[PDB]
Amino acid sequence: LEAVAAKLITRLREAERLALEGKTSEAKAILKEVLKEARERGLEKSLRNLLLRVKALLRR
Amino acid sequence: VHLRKSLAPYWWPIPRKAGGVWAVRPSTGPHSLEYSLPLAVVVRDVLRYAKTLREARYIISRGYIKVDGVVRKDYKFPIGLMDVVEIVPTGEIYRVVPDEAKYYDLKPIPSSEAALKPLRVEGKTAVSGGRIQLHFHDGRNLILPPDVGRQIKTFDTVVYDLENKAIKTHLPLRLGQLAVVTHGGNIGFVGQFFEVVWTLKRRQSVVALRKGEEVRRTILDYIMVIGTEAPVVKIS
Amino acid sequence: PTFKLVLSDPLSGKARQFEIKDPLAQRFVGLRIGEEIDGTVLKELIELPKGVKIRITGGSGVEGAPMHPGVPGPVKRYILADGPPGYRPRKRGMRKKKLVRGDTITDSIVQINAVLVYPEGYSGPPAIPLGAKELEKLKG
Amino acid sequence: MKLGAFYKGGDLVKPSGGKKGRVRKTKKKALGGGPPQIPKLGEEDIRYVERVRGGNHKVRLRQARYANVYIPKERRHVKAKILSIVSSPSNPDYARRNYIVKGAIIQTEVGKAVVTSRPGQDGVINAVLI
RNA sequence: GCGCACGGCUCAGUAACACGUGCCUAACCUAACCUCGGGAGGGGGACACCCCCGGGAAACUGGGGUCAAUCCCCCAUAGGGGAAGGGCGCUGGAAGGCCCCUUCCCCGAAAGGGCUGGCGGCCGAUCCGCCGCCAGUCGCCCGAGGGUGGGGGCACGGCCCAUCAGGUAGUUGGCGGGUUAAAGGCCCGCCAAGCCGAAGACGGGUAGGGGCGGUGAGAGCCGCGAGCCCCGAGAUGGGCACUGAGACA
Ligand SMILES: [Mg+2]
Ligand SMILES: [Mg+2]
Ligand SMILES: [Mg+2]
Ligand SMILES: [Mg+2]
Ligand SMILES: [Mg+2]
Ligand SMILES: [Mg+2]
Ligand SMILES: [Mg+2]
Ligand SMILES: [Mg+2]
Ligand SMILES: [Mg+2]
Ligand SMILES: [Mg+2]
Ligand SMILES: [Mg+2]
Repeated sequence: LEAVAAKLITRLREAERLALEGKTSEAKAILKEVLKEARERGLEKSLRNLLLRVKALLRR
Repeated sequence: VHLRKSLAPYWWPIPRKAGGVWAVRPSTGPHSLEYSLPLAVVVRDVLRYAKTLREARYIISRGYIKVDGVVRKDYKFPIGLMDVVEIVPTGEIYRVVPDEAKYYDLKPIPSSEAALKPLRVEGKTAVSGGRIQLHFHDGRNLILPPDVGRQIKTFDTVVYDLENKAIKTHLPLRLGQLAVVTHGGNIGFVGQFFEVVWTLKRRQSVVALRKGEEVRRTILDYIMVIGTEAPVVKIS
Repeated sequence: PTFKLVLSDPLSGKARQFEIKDPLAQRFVGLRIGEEIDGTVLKELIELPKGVKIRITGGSGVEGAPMHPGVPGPVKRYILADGPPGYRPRKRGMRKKKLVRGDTITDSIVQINAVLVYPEGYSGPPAIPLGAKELEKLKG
Repeated sequence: MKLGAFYKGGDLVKPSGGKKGRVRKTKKKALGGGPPQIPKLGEEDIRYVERVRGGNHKVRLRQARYANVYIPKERRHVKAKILSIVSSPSNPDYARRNYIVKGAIIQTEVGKAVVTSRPGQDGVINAVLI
């Protein structure tokens, strides 16, 4: 699980960096795929902080 | 802040012994604390529409009561001299006029009269742009140009349009006008201003009103001119 | 001295606690808050990339008194606290005398809080993708 | 400020020279005062806005370098620099310790000037050339 | 955010501007509320709860991550203060005040935020929001006045003792300053010898003051002047501060 979780955090930080750059479509794509992975593998509440950060970033 | 019933003003139409130890304290509004009555007290003890403070506060919070053209939803709102009180669901319109017996009473007035308020000028100030701010007897203010402010003096009266925010008419303090005593002992007396002793302090000058042969005396601070031989607004 | 070190990954939001002992005890003693020690020292406890440097963020003593970064030396002190680090006022403007300890690590410390430092330009995986108790609850 | 160390309340002495008892044991915060805040002659102007009674504000010149010197013989205002304090007639200790108070004489670049402002209360040194 | 500085208790201190009556502040501050006039533009930040870990006996409390505001800050303008000069004008019994003009220095606002309904647009069920306009409504900021509370000043009135006759030395006053929201030996620098007292200083004793209460035919005497209302002071003794419109709570 640790490899999958760490890889998910990498895609989350890359999504937040792209969102900070302004690439909202790319960040939304990364968020959707990482969200699907978390929903299937049960890591949603584990990645709850980064999900909230990326959602706030894409709202901004 | 609390108001002990003993410290409540003596003219208020409430019992002095039978009841609780508290009285509804007016909420620092557009009158004096000792020359005004709270709106809940008006609704419960003056009109008898509400049997408790809860019912009075419900009636006030619905916005059924209007004071001087503005809906008042605060149950502690002060009500004072010459204020127009309007009940919305019933259509009844009162003026808070000076009274010989209750010292201050709600007398019904016409709907055409309900939009006017006779306000006694209480002072003048110079404000920015060179304008003149008139301060009236209930704390209301009106900013005017200097030429109109120059000819209006202290202790004059103005009939003021609440809806237009304008001075409908100006009644200067001259000998022979009709005046009403708005304060102490000789309260509610209407008569002709026919005699003055001008003390060094103008507010403390001795004034005498006449109603045929009925001569009463007060100080200049305690009278308000309500026009010539016929009062402009229905006060009685 | 024996320690219960919390190590926080700033990229995963998680933390892991290791009981630190005899060889690393003298390495942790003598360090002021914010000091820099490379992550290779924790090779026997955690597998870190060779770009992560562990910074000393704080600690708590034998009786729970937290390390105040604004106080120097390895000392126990009473301060009239009005701010967050060592005091959480329940009323606005309320000041209190609160026991704290210095920024220097001693042997009376029971908890040491430290956070990773990833290298500049790093874009790899987080050092701690999950907590131990979190993984245990996930598995069950 | 409102400090009990600089209490401005009444004395305990009557006009007949005798003592009188204390009507109130504690010192009122309303009657408290504050320490002197007159500026010291320094290398740059440092100003500090302080909250006072009723939430108002007072500007304090903790250190003063420049003075608003007025020449009435030219009807002009010049922002001059204070070289030194020549005298403090209210108290020589002020000039000796290089403190500027109202009525103090200061040698600015335009000449000698009398301080016509309260520098501890106004936060600026308005001066008049002599 | 607002409130908790009201409300509740008690009678040690106090013979005093404490209290009562009658006046002041032209020497002052005031959140909430009222009215009149005006304003609301640009930008930024952090800390909770929470998640991952705790430490400590408990009290309490540490590190990392992360979402906000009517939370915190900067910028602009409005506005404000100080010094000086001038003026028809305002108030007021009387201007050291207000307004107008002039010069410099200095400080320096705001939440168009919430809701309702309507319109339009962006966006997506991994969303259930965001944005632009309108109306209603509750709100925010500046100026002036009021209201309320508070600080301060004045004249007079109410105990016993001379087996207490001289007391006072910042004491009394002046001048210049500091501090204060504001006058003041309130405090400070200099200058003078002044100030109180037999119409009783000073010293001691007793006591919270008043509305009021008991008694007597009344004058009067007494305080059961405990309970009820108003003002005062205090929170084991003595001090000192934070926040805040307001406390030295
Ligand atoms: Mg009380
Ligand atoms: Mg605000
Ligand atoms: Mg002004
Ligand atoms: Mg600004
Ligand atoms: Mg904002
Ligand atoms: Mg002064
Ligand atoms: Mg003295
Ligand atoms: Mg007898
Ligand atoms: Mg009792
Ligand atoms: Mg004590
Ligand atoms: Mg206490």
